[PDB]
Amino acid sequence: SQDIINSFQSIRQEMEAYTPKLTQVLSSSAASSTITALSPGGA
Amino acid sequence: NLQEFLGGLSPGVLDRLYGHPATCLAVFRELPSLAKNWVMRMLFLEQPLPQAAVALWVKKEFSKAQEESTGLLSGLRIWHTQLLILNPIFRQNLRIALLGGVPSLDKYAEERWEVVLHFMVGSPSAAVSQDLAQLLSQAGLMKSTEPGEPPCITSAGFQFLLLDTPAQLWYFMLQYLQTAQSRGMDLVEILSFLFQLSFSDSLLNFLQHLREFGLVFQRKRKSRRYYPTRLAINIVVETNYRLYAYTESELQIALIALFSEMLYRFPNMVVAQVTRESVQQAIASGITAQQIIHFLRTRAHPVMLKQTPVLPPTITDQIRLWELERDRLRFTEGVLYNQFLSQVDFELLLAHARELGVLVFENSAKRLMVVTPAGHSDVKRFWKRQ
Repeated sequence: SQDIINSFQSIRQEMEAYTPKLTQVLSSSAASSTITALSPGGA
Repeated sequence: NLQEFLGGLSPGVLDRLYGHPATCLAVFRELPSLAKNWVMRMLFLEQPLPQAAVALWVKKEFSKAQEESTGLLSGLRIWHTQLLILNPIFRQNLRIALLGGVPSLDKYAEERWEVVLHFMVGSPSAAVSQDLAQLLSQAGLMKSTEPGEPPCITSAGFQFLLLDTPAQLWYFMLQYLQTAQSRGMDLVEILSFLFQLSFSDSLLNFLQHLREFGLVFQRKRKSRRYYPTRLAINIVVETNYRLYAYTESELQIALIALFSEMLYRFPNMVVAQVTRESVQQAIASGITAQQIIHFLRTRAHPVMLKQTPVLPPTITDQIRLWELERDRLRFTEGVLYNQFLSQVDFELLLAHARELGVLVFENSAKRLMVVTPAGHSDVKRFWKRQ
């Protein structure tokens, strides 16, 4: 029971710096490769 | 319609039309069913996907809705071929809309818009503003044909009264925008101002025209900023032909009297009746029965908007069946020619008759060919000169 008390600690400090929206939500490279994933020739 | 107007437009103004909160959200809000999905799919893309992909993203069933969507979606010039990457002016400003980059307001709007509609009826409390009378007559719903102490109301003005309250305003701005190119300002800044109102120096003069119909509220005689109203967002009927109307506004009563007849008038209720001799009194000017049914379905009572289909079906085709008594004996003009013993020449004349688009009726026994008198002056030349 040692990693629960710090992972709950690490997620509390993370929620102060928040909401980037413009470029930090997606990238042009990863979203374009996703088009190949849901194409009829992909997965 | 909105996309009817933007379809007949040059690309030289649509690129400067796309402001960040106003226009890119407005054109995106009117895209039919599936065009809204493709714009959101390639909103975050940068490399153009191949052209054969979007044909295969739909089923074989409902494949006809694919081309009419992209026919509009390329008609407004949102993407192009590029070899379908979107417009860089459109993709940038729409991404701004995804977080990028007081009862006095309402009661003023209804009483200021009602006096605009009272100008189209006979009333001494008319909208006394000479700029609006010349605005309506060039739009084509206030016939004068004289100087005139009153202005008359033509057949198109009768159809304007029974249009919906958002839908009659879009027909009104489209005639404001179509004539403002030579008397007002550029089309770009006035159209993007309406869409920014939906959510220079010459633009203050356009604001004082919206002050007359009621979409802004000044309240202190042309201050710095305005106050938008609820107009700037964009009764029962029985089996025995009676309609009871819980309104008391004098405009809404005379709109019932166009196609009904009054028989009592209490406070807060008016009972009228849809009869044969009163619908045909309205159709004879032309307020035709597809507009009467749409008038009562948008203005219906909450107790009518229940588990039954609204406007119960006995009364919704009896108004249609009373329209078709005018539909008998459709007159049309023509000129005849006959009395030829040649049994090939009436067949020979068919090769010289159909290609102008002037023939009306065809016969096979005696073969009466009838031509309009606008196209009769040249068919008489062919008969005498072989």
